[PDB]
Amino acid sequence: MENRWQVMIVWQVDRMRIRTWKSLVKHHMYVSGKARGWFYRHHYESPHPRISSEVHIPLGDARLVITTYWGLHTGERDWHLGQGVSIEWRKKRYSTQVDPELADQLIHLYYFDCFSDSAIRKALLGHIVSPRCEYQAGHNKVGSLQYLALAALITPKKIKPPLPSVTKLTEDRWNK
Amino acid sequence: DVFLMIRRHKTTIFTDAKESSTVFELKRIVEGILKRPPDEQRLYKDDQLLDDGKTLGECGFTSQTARPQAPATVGLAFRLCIEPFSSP
Amino acid sequence: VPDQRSKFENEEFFRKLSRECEIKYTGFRDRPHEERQARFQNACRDGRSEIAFVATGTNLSLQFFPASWQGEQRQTPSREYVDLEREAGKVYLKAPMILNGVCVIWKGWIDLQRLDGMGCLEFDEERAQQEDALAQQAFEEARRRTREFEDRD
Amino acid sequence: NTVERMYRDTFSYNFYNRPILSRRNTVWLCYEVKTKGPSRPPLDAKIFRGQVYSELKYHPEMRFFHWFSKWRKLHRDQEYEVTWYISWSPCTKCTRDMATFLAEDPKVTLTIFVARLYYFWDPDYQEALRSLCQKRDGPRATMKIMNYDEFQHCWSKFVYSQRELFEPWNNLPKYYILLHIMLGEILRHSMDPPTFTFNFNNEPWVRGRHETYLCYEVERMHNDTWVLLNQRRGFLCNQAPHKHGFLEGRHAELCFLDVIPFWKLDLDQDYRVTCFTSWSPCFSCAQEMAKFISKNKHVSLCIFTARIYDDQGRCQEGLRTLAEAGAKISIMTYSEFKHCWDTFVDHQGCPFQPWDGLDEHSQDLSGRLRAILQNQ
Amino acid sequence: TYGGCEGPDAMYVKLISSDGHEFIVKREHALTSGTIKAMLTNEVNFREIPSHVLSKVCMYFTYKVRYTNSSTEIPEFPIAPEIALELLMAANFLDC
RNA sequence: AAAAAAAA
Ligand SMILES: [Zn+2]
Ligand SMILES: [Zn+2]
Ligand SMILES: [Zn+2]
Repeated sequence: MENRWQVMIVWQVDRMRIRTWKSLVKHHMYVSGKARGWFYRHHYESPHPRISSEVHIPLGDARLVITTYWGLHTGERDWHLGQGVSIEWRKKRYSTQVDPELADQLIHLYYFDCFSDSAIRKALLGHIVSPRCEYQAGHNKVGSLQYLALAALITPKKIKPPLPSVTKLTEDRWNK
Repeated sequence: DVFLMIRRHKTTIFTDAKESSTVFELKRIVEGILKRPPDEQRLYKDDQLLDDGKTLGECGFTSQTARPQAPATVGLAFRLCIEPFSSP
Repeated sequence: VPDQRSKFENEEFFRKLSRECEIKYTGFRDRPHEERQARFQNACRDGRSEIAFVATGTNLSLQFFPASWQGEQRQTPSREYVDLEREAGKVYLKAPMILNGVCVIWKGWIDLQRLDGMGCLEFDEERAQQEDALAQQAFEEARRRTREFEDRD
Repeated sequence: NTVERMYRDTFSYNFYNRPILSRRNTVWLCYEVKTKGPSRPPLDAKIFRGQVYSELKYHPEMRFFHWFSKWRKLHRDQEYEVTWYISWSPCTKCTRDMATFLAEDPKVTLTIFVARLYYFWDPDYQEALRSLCQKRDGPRATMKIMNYDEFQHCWSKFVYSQRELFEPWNNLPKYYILLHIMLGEILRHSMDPPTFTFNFNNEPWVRGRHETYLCYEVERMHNDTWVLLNQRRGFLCNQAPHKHGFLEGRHAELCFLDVIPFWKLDLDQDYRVTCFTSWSPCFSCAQEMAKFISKNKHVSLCIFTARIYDDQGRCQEGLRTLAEAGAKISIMTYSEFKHCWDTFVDHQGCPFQPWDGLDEHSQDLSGRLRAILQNQ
Repeated sequence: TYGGCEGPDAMYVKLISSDGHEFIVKREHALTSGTIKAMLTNEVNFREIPSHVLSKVCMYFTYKVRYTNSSTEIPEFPIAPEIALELLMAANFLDC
């Protein structure tokens, strides 16, 4: 009898980034209402031997799961990259692995503040524009010239501590 | 590929090409728009005239010199005026 | 399905290009070479541990976990495997996946003498029509959207 | 950056030893340095400070080792003993770096006392700890839990306590024993052969066996098969009464039941917990075990006893009620004694040597237990 | 580039700067703008857009077409606040 | 009593 497996795409990250990601998610779930509605699952809520934590993000009627992983031997020689992250988009029994940048883009469709439709019209009438975008990781593609110009003339907000980003969590630093 | 700027007589064309393309290829590119034979023209870079036989590598210009966000600028002439763009 | 194939062929893909890429087994980096080969081969035989393969020049890695760890087994219209028979000194890896909404097969081979090899990605035509159409459409609609100038002030 | 002492409120806030505390974001390291030989006052003693989320170079452990490497040069033909009292146990990176540091330096011994264990459930931290401490081919580093005496020493020598006596908080002994069991589990501590031989003898007439030992292992159900959870395995003993510890001493069974809830077992799965005891449970411990088993329907209990502990006849009632709750009670035979020797003892490769009359005593005890569980 | 602008299939649309400069850019690149796409005759004259604004919008055409499909390591697109409002006006007019 | 821990 042949063996069976599940195959994942795991981004190799260092434990410090995972700690910060956890801290930011918790801070914006509880202290700020910005990430309110997200769910955090502790390591002891998962039977998986390697799962370290899960973050579930409702996206309308679908769901985005960010999973962190423990005890992967793949860790680097210096153990720069012992741990790992994976991203999934689930709806009912359908699932798909998701790119980190597309993950941030999908997140920004639902949660944080962005320029409103009247932002352009207000800007050319010389008025003040509000709300203004505060999540620049959600605009990682090549956007319209309108968005680039507007973001140029009015600067985005810089939340402290920074809003949680899947792109920043899983960005290649060891190899650069 | 890279993108190029050619400005002369308040006239300009925006086009892309390859790295090792010789200046003859650039003149062929501008021919289809200017209806003027290639070898007659001579390009200009940094107010320096360009001879008929010239190559990117020989010229020293590289891909990092010409970007979609900041393409290399060179002038053109017929048988030169580096006219600046408008200002706010 | 035509949209999926067009995406696969024409889209900057996921950061994991379909072109052949050199991959290596990363496990037990520290231990000596012979120990690494022995442990890797034993894991490939048993099916009880996990095995990871990293693209040499990037951050992406493919992880095979035992299907038991996941808990409830997942229905598999297509078959993944880690074969050790087609060649004396090579292991062949086949892994179906769904990436960014398009179904693909990742195929690789590792040489146990050197513990490295080559992997590539191809389009999967069989399961695309078997997967739920509503979920495909929902994800497609979601990814086509932009946050900008969307909210009604 | 060092301070001579800390204020009373700082000490009480940071060295509180509840295993799971939030909002303790600073690490305090009280250190003493002495020279090997007859007891004498420390050559140097101070306190380092750090934040858990700061840069690794700014962690108190790294700062101590940087200071020590330079200060160590004044007399290199000197061999030193170093003692740490630290509120949080070092992190994974610090553990690895200290392992390297101690490998570099042969003439230095390090003993660490910790109020709490930081991230004790992380497999990578557990591996790093085993590398630092358990490995006898590695550095000579000891790690222990702070008890009453250590807390009192810190209050006396590292706190601004103006003629004020140390006052323990409520559950100091309870938390200490929980953390001691957890650390022994992580470090895979083993029983020495003499203790096993003296305590697990099944001769009916025993003299001087006043303490009860208990070796535990856990199994999980999957695919109609019992798979060992190698993490959950260890041994423990009863706590003798102490004025600073438990006034009336705690029985091993109660400590075991206390530690079980910290494992965070999944209520939707099935587990089997196997215990090997030198004495069978007393009446009160049997009642407590029966109540636990009744409440936690997802756990099955198996007890293998070397002897039957009887007193006043309530012990038989206790065994009967514990059995009726759903536990399985048996008598250790050759197989179980050998398994315990090979699993929980530091045998150093030596084989299990049975003593005189083992099998006859096992048979007599099995008959007695059958009579007890059948007669009511 | 043998494609003849004068012909129906031009390969190049002519853009006239209100200031007095004229550029020319491929039909595909102009297709990324709604207004010019709807209009396109092979010549376009803009009433208001200055020369430098036209240059920046055309450079944006080039940039987006180059990186429309790439989603990896997209480079920055420089902008300056003194030109941001007029560039935004041009973009709103062109529906870029 | 709770804190799985940069939720300060
Ligand atoms: Zn936004
Ligand atoms: Zn540390
Ligand atoms: Zn008892």
